[PDB]
Amino acid sequence: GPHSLRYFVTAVSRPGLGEPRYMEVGYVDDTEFVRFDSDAENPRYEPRARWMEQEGPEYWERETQKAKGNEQSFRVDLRTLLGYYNQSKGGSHTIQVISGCEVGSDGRLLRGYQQYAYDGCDYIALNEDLKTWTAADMAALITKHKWEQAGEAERLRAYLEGTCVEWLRRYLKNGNATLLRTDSPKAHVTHHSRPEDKVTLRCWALGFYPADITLTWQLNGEELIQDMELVETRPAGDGTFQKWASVVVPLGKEQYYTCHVYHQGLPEPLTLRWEPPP
Amino acid sequence: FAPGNYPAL
Amino acid sequence: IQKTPQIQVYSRHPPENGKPNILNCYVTQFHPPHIEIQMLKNGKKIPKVEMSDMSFSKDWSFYILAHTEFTPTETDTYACRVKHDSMAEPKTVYWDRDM
Repeated sequence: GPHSLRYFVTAVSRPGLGEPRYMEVGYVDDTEFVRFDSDAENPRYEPRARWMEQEGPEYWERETQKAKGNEQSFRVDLRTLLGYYNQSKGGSHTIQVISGCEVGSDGRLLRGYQQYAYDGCDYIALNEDLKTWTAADMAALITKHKWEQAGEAERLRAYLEGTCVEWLRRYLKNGNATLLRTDSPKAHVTHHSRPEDKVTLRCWALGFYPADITLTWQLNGEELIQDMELVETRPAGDGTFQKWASVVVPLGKEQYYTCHVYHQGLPEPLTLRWEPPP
Repeated sequence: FAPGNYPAL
Repeated sequence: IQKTPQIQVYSRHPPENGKPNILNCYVTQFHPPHIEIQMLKNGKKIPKVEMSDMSFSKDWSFYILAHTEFTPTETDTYACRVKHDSMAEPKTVYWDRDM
């Protein structure tokens, strides 16, 4: 079981409407666990998972201070980038960052992340070697040469290999149980027809966590990849997810098709068919 | 640990 | 470099006429993050619509969930309307109780 601790940060300039909007969201194994939002009179880092309420006021105070420090730095960065791209001060612009660490089941670093984007596009990223940067355009080359000269990469490598890992281990101790939770899908097949010689069988999976799941339809042995309609997995809004997969089949041949639901909360994959009770 | 103090772009 | 929102409209629970439920409007894959989301009942704006906090995914694109309480009936039409700089006109997606 590998694990990760990552922070997703957003700064959006709002010329004429106030100060930039600033957001930090922290994730342990892709599960949101803290959040800072600048849109408040006294913005504070907040717990987003009940197992984080164990942390004392010192922790929260320090996180809040850092967030406020990052907010100011991003306010400067937004201005710098207007210059690099020679853009007007009247436009809204976005800087995004993904920063953090994933470690193996042994607790050691597998990957360090530090990726920046400007207006939804790659700007600059720390390579997997944790020593060099990839710049995506001419503007990012300025940042790159600056950071190389000042040896920023090695300072950042230290944080990622040390502090990041250490905090991840701490957060896992308090939240591991919660993070390992699984809700298995309840599945069923619905049947739809307009006045025509075909029908639609829709295989549904509901109330499941985590989001990762696979649905297939089988005719005979073979899976029907090309013919299926699929929707993206989506939140029910209560912490669980939904998905469905559907196939158009000949009228009267419903019982030749089988739906399969694969999910880690299932001891064995579910198999099911259209089943009219009357 | 967020953390703070990233270098300027 | 703008990205066009994708939209799904659907209920939290399987719909049953006269039984309270939640209607969701899930909007993903969009950039910039400023976006306007309305939920409509028979063409008329539903006033009490709550919004989750925003997030973004590994490809930088943003996503958010709008929702509202509702009690479905046989004949009521629902929809979700989204306005975003990536599109000339607002995009409207109708609720299909089979989807």
